[PDB]
Amino acid sequence: VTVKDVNQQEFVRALAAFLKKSGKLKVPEWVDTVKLAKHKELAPYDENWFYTRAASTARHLYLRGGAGVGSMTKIYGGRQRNGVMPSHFSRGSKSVARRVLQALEGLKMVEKDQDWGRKLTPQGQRDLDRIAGQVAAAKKK
Amino acid sequence: TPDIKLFGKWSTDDVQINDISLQDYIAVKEKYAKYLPHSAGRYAAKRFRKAQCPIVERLTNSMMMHGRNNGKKLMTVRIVKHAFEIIHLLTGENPLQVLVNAIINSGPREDSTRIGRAGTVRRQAVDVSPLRRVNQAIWLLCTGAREAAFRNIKTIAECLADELINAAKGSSNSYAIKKKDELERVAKSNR
Amino acid sequence: PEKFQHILRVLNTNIDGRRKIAFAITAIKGVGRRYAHVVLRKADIDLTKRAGELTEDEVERVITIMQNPRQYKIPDWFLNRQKDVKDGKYSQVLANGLDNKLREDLERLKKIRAHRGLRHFWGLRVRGQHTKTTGRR
Amino acid sequence: RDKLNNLVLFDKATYDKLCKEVPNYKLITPAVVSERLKIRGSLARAALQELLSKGLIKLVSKHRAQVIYTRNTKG
Amino acid sequence: VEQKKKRTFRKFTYRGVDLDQLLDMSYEQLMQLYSARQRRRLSRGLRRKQHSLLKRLRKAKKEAPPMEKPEVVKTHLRDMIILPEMVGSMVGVYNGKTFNQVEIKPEMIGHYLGEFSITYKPVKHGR
Amino acid sequence: QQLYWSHPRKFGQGSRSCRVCSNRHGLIRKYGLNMCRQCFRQYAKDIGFIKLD
RNA sequence: AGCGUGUGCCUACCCUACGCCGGCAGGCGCGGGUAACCCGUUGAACCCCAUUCGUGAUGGGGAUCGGGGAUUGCAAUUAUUCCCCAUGAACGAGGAAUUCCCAGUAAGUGCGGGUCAUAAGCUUGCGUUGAUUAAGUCCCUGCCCUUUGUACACACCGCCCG
Repeated sequence: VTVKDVNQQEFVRALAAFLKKSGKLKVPEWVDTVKLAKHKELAPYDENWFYTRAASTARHLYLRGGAGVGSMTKIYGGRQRNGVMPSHFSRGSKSVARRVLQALEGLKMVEKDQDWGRKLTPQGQRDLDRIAGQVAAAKKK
Repeated sequence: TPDIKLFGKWSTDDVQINDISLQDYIAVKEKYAKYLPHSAGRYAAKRFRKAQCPIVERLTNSMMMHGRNNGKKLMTVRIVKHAFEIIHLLTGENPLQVLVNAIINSGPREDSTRIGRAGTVRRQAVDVSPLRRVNQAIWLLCTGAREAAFRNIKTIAECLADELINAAKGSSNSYAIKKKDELERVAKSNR
Repeated sequence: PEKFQHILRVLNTNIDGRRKIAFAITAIKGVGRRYAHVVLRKADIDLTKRAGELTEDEVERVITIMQNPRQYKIPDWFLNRQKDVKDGKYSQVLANGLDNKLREDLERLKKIRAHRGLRHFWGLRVRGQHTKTTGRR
Repeated sequence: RDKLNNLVLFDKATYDKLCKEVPNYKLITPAVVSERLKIRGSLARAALQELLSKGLIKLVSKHRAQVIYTRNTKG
Repeated sequence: VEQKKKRTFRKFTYRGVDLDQLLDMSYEQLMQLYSARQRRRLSRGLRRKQHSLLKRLRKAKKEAPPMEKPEVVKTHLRDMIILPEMVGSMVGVYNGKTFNQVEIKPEMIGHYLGEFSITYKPVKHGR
Repeated sequence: QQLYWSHPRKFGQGSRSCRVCSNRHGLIRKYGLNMCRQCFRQYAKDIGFIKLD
């Protein structure tokens, strides 16, 4: 495994947990309260979820040259039920993603990229690749 | 895959349309085994062509009904793949054989048409073509499974298996079997 | 596993116990779903269960949070009554007390004789909507 | 009709019913457990995942949408 | 309206703030609190311009005897926001054809003049 | 001089017309043409808008 | 993913990536772009999926109303609109009737353009996912083909007896 080698769900699942063990990520004190998207029906069932998003994002950046919060809000953004009106896109929160981006920096997984947008760092690039291997290794099944 | 072209994982060979005449708008694969109940499929242009279409897929298509469910083939393919698995658990066999059997057993042989009849319009007993027999059967079973599934906890894959199995050996438990007997009973009077 | 309660009361409403807590709570006037969902998360409960389950302990704990939400990392924007006016509150009205304040507010602008008030009094509409074709029955 | 009311918490005796029955059925899903007992559906679920323990029941597909379980692994 | 009890006795706090306190700031410090729509209107209104009106209010507040109500002050500014400076005055509030006359109680605060002069007429189905 | 005589004209239907005919209704504002539809129908040949399909 | 779109404009003004603050709504600082250069490998949405729910108008549904946050505008009160909470309706499949339709077609599903300061439940295309079903005929309906009848000819929505 390149991270590209591992399936997205298991990769994210494994990394997100690894982050949880590490114990040092950092977390707008909120996260209990927050929905994550105006579109959103209820907050996240796994109140633990902050880690999962972080993993998801780290993987998301590693794939691509550089990305920023607006893109993430939309990615997270689902369809919002206008009620009487037909449903439409609504890019998902900007505080969570930003905080995610800021926090990741602390670990050095990602760093400000040139010309705007955060890019993965070689430190992160190394870190993701390492867990990617661990996941591949676990088993067949 | 290279040895024999099985179904999701089921063999086309050795399934025999146990019913002369029907033979052949039920399309298994007197060579045609594939892999998946999904295809680009252009059946519509010609009147006949539909017969070519694998019966499995034909059944899958009928599955995606009701305005909301239109165009959800992926959903149907998923349901069909599950149903075959449930059917198999229930009787071994080829669930595809089970499917074929239900289809053979359900097509109304005889039917009725609303002949003008002057006034008190009476209805004329007429025999029914094999294309119709196939077409009608697949509806009946699908409408049967869909109707049952709707207010119950049970899933379409399950209700489909139940409709298919009961029909394969015509239990008459099935909605479809009861419907077919009703249509036929009507055909006989009138005459 | 275990059992008990069916049928528990919190502050002046009867709450079906069979039901899931988050949903179970939402009988209480002023507890909508987004509410009750966040209150419970605050209140430490295994989210995974039925209102009929849980302890008398956890219950007071839900109520305590429910009527002092601000004091528990619940933001004000989550709240029913921001900016009171009469006291310049923030607040989150609850239970029988929502019907109450609803009455107040309607009275307020009926005293003042404002057109909205008048509308409520005749039992028409107060947002700008056309009244020619609908709300007829 | 069809009004369904469900026992939503374990009653001992209903715990016994579960392990001393379900080996009876060839098909078990959420619905089966619900109809044949009077299980919540929510507490059906938890009984399925538990049953798959080291199984009374055996997985043949748990499609997101659906578990589909068979009888245990007898003769 | 000056001394122990005399007149006073209707109270009303706006936003935790008291009318004693209310009546003593600057409209500035009032809109600061909470109201948000009214405050933006006055800021943007601004430059502001119902200037003369506000002087017409104080004027007739003066000339009013010493006990009661007095004469009133007319206007077409439906979009005006009631602020403590106004309270106790009497406003002729136009609706299209009529000027409805309204004393502004402290409760109204933050509301728009238009909300107290109904334009339309209830209506009729039977009658 | 007559301070009297105008209220905002910056935006809305009232801020624009037909360069051809004054009409403040059914106005084509795309590509900066600013012709009312009725006129644009009559002048679309001389502007260079031709029927193809 | 695709049709399309933009400022530097007949007279006031653009599309906006990216940092920060805010739960949101949004606020704020930048910097490019007369564009096949930039927004935008339009990283859309259905969908697919690992969970929860469990057949309860319930978590289906989102009406009505209350309070509150913000955006457009000089001015929004008669809600321009948006959000946040709360209040959480009818509706559990639709009688008499009746529209439209043959292959990327019906249907689901998002997007962009027009309106536009602000405002989409609209219209007007576009791609995406994509069936069932006649494969014909003149019965009903509508219109034109002969032959035929006609006191009709403002033509049957027409002109005959007490």
